[PDB]
Amino acid sequence: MVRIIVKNVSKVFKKGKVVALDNVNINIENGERFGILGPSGAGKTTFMRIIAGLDVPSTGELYFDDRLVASNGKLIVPPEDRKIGMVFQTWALYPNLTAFENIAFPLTNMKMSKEEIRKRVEEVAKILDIHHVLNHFPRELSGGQQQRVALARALVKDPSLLLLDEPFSNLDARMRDSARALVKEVQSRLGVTLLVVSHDPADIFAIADRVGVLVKGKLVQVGKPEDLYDNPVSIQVASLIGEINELEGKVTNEGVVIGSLRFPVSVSSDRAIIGIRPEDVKLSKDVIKDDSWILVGKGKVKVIGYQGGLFRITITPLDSEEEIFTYSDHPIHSGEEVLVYVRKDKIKVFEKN
Ligand SMILES: Nc1ncnc2c1ncn2[C@@H]1O[C@H](COP(=O)(O)OP(=O)(O)O)[C@@H](O)[C@H]1O
Ligand SMILES: [Mg+2]
Repeated sequence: MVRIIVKNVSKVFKKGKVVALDNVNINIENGERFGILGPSGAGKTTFMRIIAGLDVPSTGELYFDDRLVASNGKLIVPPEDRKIGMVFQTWALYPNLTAFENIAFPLTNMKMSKEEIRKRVEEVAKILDIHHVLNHFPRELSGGQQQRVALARALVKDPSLLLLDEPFSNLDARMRDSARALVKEVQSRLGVTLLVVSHDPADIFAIADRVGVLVKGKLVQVGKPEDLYDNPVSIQVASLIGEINELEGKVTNEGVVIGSLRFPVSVSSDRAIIGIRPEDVKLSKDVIKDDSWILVGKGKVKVIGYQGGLFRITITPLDSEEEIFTYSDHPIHSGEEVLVYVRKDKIKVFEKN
């Protein structure tokens, strides 16, 4: 319901010594599910606080649709005036207030009569399917119900934008699938623009249609999840977005040499970083007569693992310590020599520092 325009936004702390956000540019579309992925300290929370209006850019500007809301250290439209709902990592329900009371809290100063408050609370409660537990205290609620109450609370003032800062922390994994699914359902039910930030790539593929990767204050790449996955701008982005084998090698006329392996790609540097995802590796004791797979050389199985019903096979090239792992339905025992194949169009390559 609202477009978020971030133009050259920077944010400094410690009187300038720390640059938490550096020249961030991004246009989030109205009604879009947008995600930001980045390691601890990347500046995710700082970013979300600026969007919320709890902080302002040191330099640069922020627009909601065509409305300027903050500019170069100045707050133009305060948080209470932005039509935003928030669930932050530190979020907590007031333990001594019922579910009703928690959801109603934000309406305290909204000039609504008792009946208008009740109606609004019950309406959102129904949407989140917790109308029947409105009289419960948070301790009487399941983990799933607690999140539903927090969401209802964030949505009670009918916002155009919902902000989630690493919300799926209190959950495990069965609960994580459900919580993610709930976020998407609610976004569809209301049409809100959605921004979720996390250090967990699972949260991103699960919820966001477009994602920005944040590293040390810099937004290094923006695109659809699959675009970041297949065409990462760096080896660091490549591994942040998913599992990958990282290999260092020498660039030569034949390609990037790594022990007994030779990758048919190149960079304009002395050495290169090779990135190859597990699904893009295939091991075989015989030559594979299949054009979609490319032989890179001989390898040797170093160790095998088992998890999630699959075997994790780790090899090294001959005359190298570099590791390459991949998953398979069948095991190959350690010490065995094998042929290593890769999906050539899937080899990722970067100049080395
Ligand atoms: N109010 C603060 N005072 C000083 N430094 C801060 C403050 N808030 C954030 N920072 C610093 O800015 C950087 C980014 O912080 P943050 O946005 O919280 O990262 P993230 O949420 O991605 O883990 C960190 O180095 C952090 O220490
Ligand atoms: Mg944070």
